[PDB]
Amino acid sequence: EWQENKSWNAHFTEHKSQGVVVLWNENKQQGFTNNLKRANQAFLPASTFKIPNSLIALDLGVVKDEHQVFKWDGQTRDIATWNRDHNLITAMKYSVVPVYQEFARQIGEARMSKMLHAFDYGNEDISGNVDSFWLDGGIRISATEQISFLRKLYHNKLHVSERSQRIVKQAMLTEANGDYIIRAKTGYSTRIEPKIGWWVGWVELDDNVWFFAMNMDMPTSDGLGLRQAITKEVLKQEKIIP
Ligand SMILES: COC(=O)c1cccc(-c2cccc(C(=O)O)c2)c1
Ligand SMILES: [Cl-]
Repeated sequence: EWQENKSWNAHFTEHKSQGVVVLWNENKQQGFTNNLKRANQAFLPASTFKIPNSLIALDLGVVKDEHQVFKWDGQTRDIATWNRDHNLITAMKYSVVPVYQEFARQIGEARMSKMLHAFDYGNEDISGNVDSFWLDGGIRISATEQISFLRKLYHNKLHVSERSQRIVKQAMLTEANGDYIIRAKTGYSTRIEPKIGWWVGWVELDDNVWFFAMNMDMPTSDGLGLRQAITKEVLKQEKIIP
């Protein structure tokens, strides 16, 4: 069911980095990873949490639809793309933390906790501040657990409406061409050691879907582009994308 391919490690070592890629072949129900241990080690989800957060906000009516505008609060922050109005689509695209912090405050501890348990999401533990627990609280999730959660979302099997799941999958759209579609979400965890980057999602092909989840050590922001670059090299090696 699970195969370890330590040859993908070359994609990490060649960039003086360390990390794990996990792939799941939906048709064959088989998984692949370069590091079985790290594939099951639990990290802060950071901005990958915007997937479950969006689902909960939509299903409770905190977010009406993907067009609703969340006005900039007028506080200048150091990420320029955050200093503007956003909707669900652009807030996901630019990982606009302060928009999602307000979502969480309106969701509230009790409903957030129940929903993450219903999703079987990670360790389901929201201990910490309700508006930051996915950045510096007690919640943790592994790469294999990300795959399990994403598979439910793909099949509309999460315990929220089909509409909520369709909207979030639209907002996850990252890349599309004549060969594949990628729906995914990046993450960047810096407040608790070890600092890591995430990329989780899936690749839609004509006749199959490949789910993926990767994390990697991220001592500085200089390496953030390696999250996608390393993942795609693995996909290319396995002949999933040209
Ligand atoms: C080039 O990006 C930076 O330098 C930088 C610095 C500080 C923070 C972030 C950030 C914040 C949240 C999510 C992400 C991300 O990618 O998933 C990235 C980006
Ligand atoms: Cl779409």
